[PDB]
Amino acid sequence: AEYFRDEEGQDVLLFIDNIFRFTQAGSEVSALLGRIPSAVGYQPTLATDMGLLQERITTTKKGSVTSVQAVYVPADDLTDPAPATTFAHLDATTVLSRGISELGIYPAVDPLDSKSRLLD
Amino acid sequence: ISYAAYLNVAAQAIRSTELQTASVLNRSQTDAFYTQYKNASEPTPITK
Amino acid sequence: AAVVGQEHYDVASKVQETLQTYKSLQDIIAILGMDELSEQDKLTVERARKIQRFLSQPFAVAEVFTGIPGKLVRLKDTVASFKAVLEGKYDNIPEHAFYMVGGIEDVVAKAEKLAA
Amino acid sequence: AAVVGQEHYDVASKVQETLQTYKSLQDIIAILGMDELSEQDKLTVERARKIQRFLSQPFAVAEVFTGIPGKLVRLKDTVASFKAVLEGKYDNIPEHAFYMVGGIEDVVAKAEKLAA
Amino acid sequence: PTNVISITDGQIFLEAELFYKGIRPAINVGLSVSRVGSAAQVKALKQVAGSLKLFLAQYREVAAFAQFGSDLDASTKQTLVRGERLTQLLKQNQYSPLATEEQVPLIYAGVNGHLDGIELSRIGEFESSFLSYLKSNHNELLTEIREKGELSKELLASLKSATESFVAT
Amino acid sequence: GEWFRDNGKHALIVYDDLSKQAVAYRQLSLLLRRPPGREAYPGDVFYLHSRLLERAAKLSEKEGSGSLTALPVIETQGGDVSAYIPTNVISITDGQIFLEAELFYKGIRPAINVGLSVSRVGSAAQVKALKQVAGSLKLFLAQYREVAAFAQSDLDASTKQTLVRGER
Amino acid sequence: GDRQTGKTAVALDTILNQKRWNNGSDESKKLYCVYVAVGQKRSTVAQLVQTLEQHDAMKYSIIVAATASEAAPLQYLAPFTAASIGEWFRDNGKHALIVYDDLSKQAVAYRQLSLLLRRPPGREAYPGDVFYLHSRLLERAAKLSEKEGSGSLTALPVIETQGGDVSAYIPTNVISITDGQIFLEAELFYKGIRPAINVGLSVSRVGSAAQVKALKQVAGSLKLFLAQYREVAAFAQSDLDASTKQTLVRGER
Amino acid sequence: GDRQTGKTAVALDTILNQKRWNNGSDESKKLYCVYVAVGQKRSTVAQLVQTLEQHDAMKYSIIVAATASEAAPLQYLAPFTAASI
Amino acid sequence: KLQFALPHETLYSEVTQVNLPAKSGRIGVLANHVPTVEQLLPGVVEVMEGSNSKKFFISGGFATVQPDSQLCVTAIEFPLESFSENIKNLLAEAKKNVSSSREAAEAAIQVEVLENLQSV
Amino acid sequence: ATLKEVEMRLKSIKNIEKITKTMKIVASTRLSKAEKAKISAKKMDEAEQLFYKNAETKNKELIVAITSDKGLCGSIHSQLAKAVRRHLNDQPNADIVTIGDKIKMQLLRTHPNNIKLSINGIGKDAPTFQESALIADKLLSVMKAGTYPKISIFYNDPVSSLSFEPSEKPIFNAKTIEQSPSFGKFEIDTDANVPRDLFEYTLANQMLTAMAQGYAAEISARRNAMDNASKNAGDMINRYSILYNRTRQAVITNELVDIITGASS
Repeated sequence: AEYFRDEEGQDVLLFIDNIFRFTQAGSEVSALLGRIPSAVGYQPTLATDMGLLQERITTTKKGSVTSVQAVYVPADDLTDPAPATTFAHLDATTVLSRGISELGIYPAVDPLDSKSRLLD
Repeated sequence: ISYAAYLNVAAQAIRSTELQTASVLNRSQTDAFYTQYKNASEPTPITK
Repeated sequence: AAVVGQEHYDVASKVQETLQTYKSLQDIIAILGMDELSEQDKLTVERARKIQRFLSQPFAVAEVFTGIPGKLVRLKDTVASFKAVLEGKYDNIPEHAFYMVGGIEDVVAKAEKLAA
Repeated sequence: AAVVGQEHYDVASKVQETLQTYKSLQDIIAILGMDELSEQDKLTVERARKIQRFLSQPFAVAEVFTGIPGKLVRLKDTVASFKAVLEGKYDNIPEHAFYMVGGIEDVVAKAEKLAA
Repeated sequence: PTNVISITDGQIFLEAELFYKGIRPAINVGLSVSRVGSAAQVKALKQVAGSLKLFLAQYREVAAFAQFGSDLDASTKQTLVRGERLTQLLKQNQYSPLATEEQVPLIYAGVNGHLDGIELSRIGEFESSFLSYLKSNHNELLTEIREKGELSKELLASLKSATESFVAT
Repeated sequence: GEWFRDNGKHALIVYDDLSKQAVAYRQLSLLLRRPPGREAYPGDVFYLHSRLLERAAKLSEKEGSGSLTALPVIETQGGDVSAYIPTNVISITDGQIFLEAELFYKGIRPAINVGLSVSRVGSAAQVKALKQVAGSLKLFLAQYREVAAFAQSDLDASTKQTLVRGER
Repeated sequence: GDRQTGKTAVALDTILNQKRWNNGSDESKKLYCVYVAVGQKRSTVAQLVQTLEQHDAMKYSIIVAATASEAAPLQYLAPFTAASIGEWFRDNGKHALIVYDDLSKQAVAYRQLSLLLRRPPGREAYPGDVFYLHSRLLERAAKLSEKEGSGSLTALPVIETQGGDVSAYIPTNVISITDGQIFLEAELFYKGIRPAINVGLSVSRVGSAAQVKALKQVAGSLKLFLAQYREVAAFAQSDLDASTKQTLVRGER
Repeated sequence: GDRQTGKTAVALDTILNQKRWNNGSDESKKLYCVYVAVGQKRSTVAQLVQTLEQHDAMKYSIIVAATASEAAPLQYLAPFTAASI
Repeated sequence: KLQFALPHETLYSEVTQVNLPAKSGRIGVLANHVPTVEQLLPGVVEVMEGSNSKKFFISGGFATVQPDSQLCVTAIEFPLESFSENIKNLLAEAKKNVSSSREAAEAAIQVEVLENLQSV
Repeated sequence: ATLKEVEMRLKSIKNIEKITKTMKIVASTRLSKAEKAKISAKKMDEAEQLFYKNAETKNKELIVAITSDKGLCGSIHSQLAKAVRRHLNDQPNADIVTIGDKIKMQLLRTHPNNIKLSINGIGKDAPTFQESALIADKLLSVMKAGTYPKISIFYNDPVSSLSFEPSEKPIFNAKTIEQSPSFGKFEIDTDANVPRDLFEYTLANQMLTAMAQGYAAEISARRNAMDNASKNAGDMINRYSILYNRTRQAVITNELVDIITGASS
């Protein structure tokens, strides 16, 4: 993406699947490395790993990557650190739902749970 | 017999003419009890 | 089912459903009252209350705890005795005359005991 | 009792029981209003709400922060005041009257203020 | 706590809420169990307190139903009323133990329904007075219960009569 | 299974139950002093189970048109579907069947609760005949669930009709 | 309160409001304000910087930065270092202010370091010297005595309540140190009150000898009144006496 | 049950009723009672002994004590040496 | 007008003719009639708004011409009784019943209603 | 522990929510019938009221009051009890006839001397003429209703389909009917005893209307109450949900500490 952005001056859009499984994977590697698993299992280096990932996605003066991530909340418990850390990095949330699809509306995005910090 | 008891009997009698309705039958059947009281003390509840 | 006897199974299945209904309906009785239970539901409840205490029987080792000598009630006899209750043949017997006694014959005898 | 006296102990006992009741019915009250609870209990609950408010007295050091000059009432006076409240003698005046004030006499007087 | 529970012949669970509720000493009788069970306790006192367990157990079920404010049949309210009186009986003054000879009457009164009649407020009065009455009159009865520790027909009848005589205090 | 699958044949492998497999891995890890993961079940148990469960697949036609259907069984800890091993497995699996204890007691024996059963591939492979006669059934039962708790007096005809169809 | 409810915005408004005294003529009325940015997107901070320069306030203010990417030990040392700068102004006696956004994220950084130093985990896995860190930080911000030339260094530290659980260990530890709290009610924030600072749970412990006498006179008892509004609206959800209605109407207004 | 909610007081009540036989001549119903206090402050124990002396049951009572101040080994050893007595 | 209400439902609503069997014999009302209260006997009633006539079998009640020409008729339970020998059999049972007992009143009513049935 | 007791309590709250929801639906079903009845009844009553107005009839005493057997209909029972108590100040000696269990219980407590006749088995049913007529027949005989030249009835007027105001009205005794200002325009007959008949007839006809009004207010109030109940349960769900989520995290943490402690050794 960065080769596109920096060296081809492109706007890119980066999908990620579960960032829960990004966290989960990181947590395992941490544990394997023998580092004390921090609260709710997740790695003590959880924050820093997100920091690199979510500050390497930005608008440079050449282009900008933008990233859509999928957050598989564990039981919808947003209080869990892995969702919380994700929400800190996220700027907007588009809150797709199946209920909306069932009201025939595709886009199936929740009308009042879709929120952005860029809507101003 | 009291006039409204007499008329009640008349209304009830009049619904059985030859034809019937469940709502009619419900309107003509009631299960209730005069839970007789006294000045506390209760004579036995005599059914309506 | 068939292994424990198809009849035995069916009877016991009926008992279980009756009891399961009773446990669920206790909640309805608790808040709503017993007024929202239908006549059919009420009969199932009455049978369950009787069955619940039909199960109650004394044991030889609660001669020590109580004094009542145990009721050794054979399996074949139990299937029959429980079947009878479900058929409603001894639903003319009080709930407490099911309590802490043996088989159906005994339940009848304790009915006589409460009666006189 | 007999450390702070039986009379004190009895008065306190009733307070403890009353408040424990009030805490106990907090669930039931919240799920369904007090009008759907027993009238007798509803008096107890209202009394307990009053007792709770009665317990507040402004601080005589955080007079600024409370915004009310502090209240310190004699121990002998305190026992008398609660005794009356438990017998609900003067209970018939606002919750606000009970809130943040000293003695029973002060509550009564503040009721006159509130009434105006 | 898990370890000790296994070790002991019985457990005597106490409840803090019931302490505040006024049953002080407070016994959580629902969780007070003896796995091994009872056989050590005065024979007389064993006879009298026979259905005390049943009444209380029924009271517990009934009380839950009762606080929904749902319509209660008379049978449940017999239980409820009886249960309430029993609870009031249970409460006891700190540092004052009571001799078994004078616990047998109180349980007799309650179980034989005499207590169930008399009003909740004046249960404490009844208890004190009943004991005083037995001290005055049926002091022979107390002596016998102390001496023989199992209730004969004569004692049961005497006791029944005594309670009846002092039934409304 | 791979031999059958590789020969292009089909087969069904039922892993029963991976929960006890987990415990065994736990035993191994603890004995090897390798730190145990969340809920004291090894951390890379996810990796092991996923590796196992991804060796079940419908191969391509150049790969000889064969498959290894699989049906892993997980034993709930008193109906606890939250717990490290259930959550992980739930993520790996494509579909779930969730049997309901109440239903078992209530005489649906075997008991299945199809509200909590899901298929994430589902009807994509279904008998065409069976598709035709079974769209309605999902919807009818759905309504039946909702009107189940309205089955406790004075009932609207519509609800009562639903209730009758649903009970049957 | 909860992050990104414009948590940052509350502090910005303060810095800007005191622009008229920070562009004042008395330097003992000029707060030289330091913004410590811990755990924030470098982009967002850069926009914040632009906001400050748009509101032309940057020239009296410092920005210290410890972004989300930046190394966990550096983040740990980031407020402490900033406070050293703050103390120089303070020890010039001159007025100053320091905003630590967000110390809750600093706790997570110190947690990472501590755990990697194999210090045994404390409550919520936060190290036992987290208290020592915070207390040490907070007590280096002060209103000095006349002897020391009354050096203000007003600390405002922004705690990110996860789920609004204020019983949580890190928040309670902070609450016990801080003089007052400015609890924000998310429900109200969403429900059109912007800013939505619930005043039932906001306190200040020495504010009652800070603000001008005019704002004591006019504002007198309004705290009581709007905690009568709280009581009134508690029982609003039936019968309302004209007295109750008056309070409710006034309160709402 | 929950700590010191007259937790001690339930036990003391038993001791008081053991006055009836103990004081009584029945030596086969005479229970000499041993109250073991582990981890409790000297003042608590001291209050208890005053209560026991008030009820004058402190003649058949033995109080074996290992207060909180008194050593952890001695506290560990304290139930076992009470048992020996 | 003429207005007749009944406890389940009633509808009636100026120069029209009502024909009533009343505790005053039979009464006819045509337009304005004198303001009266009459006890309605178990009756066969004909009501004619204009020349159009609708025929009612009425269980007794009250009739009251108001001074504002509102003929308030209140009666219990229908000319539906015209659907109509179980009433004759019931009159036989009821006659027997008078021997024991209200049953006397019932049998009197049974004859009156039977007569009314015979009329219709 | 925490977790299970939270979870069980939350389950209870959920089940309660479902029940209060359910009750509200059944209440709506019942409400439709209730309102319909109240209309028809009131129209009939109005026909009688036309007479009483034009006659200008007006006017111990009787108190009759009505609140169903069933409760959890709201404060219908106790607002009526309060309003009975208010008019029991007026005449302390008035004999209260209590129609249905809820009004029976509450009034029986405040004065049991008054309670002489009481009914039961009314509340579960929708009002019917049969009930009113028989109750009326008993009212004359038992209460010697005619002896009292004043009769008064209490019921709950369903003010709005969200409100109820407990209400009372005076039934017109035969003495009152006799001396009614206008009665001369109306035709009396010596071969009729129109006071003695009309009194009896309007005793029931008014009472049936009162019952219909009461039943409608009761069922309406119950619907309102059961709706508000669902809301209260929802709030309880939300607080216990947050607790549940927190508790889950805490269990993980406590377990983790054990693992760490083990690992450290």
